[PDB]
Amino acid sequence: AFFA
Amino acid sequence: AWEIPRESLRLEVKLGQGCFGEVWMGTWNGTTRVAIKTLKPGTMSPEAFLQEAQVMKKLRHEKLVQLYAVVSEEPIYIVTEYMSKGSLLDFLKGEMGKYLRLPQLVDMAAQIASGMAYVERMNYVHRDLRAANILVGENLVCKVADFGLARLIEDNEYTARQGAKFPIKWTAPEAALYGRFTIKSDVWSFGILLTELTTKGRVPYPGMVNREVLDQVERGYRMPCPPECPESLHDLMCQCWRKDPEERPTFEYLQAFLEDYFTSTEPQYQPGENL
Repeated sequence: AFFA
Repeated sequence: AWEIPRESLRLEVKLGQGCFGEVWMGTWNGTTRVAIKTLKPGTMSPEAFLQEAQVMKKLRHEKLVQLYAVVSEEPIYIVTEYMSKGSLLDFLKGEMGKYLRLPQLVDMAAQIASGMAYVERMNYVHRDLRAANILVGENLVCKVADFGLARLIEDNEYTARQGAKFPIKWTAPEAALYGRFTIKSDVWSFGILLTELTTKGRVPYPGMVNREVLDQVERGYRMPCPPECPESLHDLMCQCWRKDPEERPTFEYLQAFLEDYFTSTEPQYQPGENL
């Protein structure tokens, strides 16, 4: 999500 | 209403970059250290985010990363409490991971279960529970983050639970085929999360590819017991991985089990090179  | 101005936020150092966004350490007014998560435009509708953000405001627990503020206008900014050690996946794969042993990892697992147990009590679904979305802070504190944002994603491949932007490896079969996401489906993800802990951040179903996993899981394949991992913990993983969701354990049971693991389950534990 933010850390693919 | 909990909206804030963009100029208030200063993005100082980039902690991570992801499929739908990136995360930054920052200052909220020059006084408050915060974590800023930014989403690429076209990820999700701002009205939908705000509607969901109302629910996110409702969710408060010490093992949940707490929402501070949002910026509705694209690119959407999510402002939350800062966690010093970054992602759980980052932490396990990091230098500190070598010093981590089974008591630490089970304790980290327990904290996650405690946050999810609250979510379980609150009749809420995370939809994407894994090490990437766990945040680690000082003194081995682990908190669950990014709950409720999986639903809001507008990506066409992601919606069909396909396309490698989707965490199929952590996803329960009933939630993969039919998209039925429950607290029970989260329990499945938690079992996979347990694999990440006991392997210190290894990708699940190693050697298999995202296409391969669903058929293998459907035909009853389950991940083997990890090295130096007690069979009793692995049995807990298998309970989470039961085909019938109803027979998978609750998060309340999980939290108590992990908390009491070394007195009730494995009193005769000895540390090894890895675990």
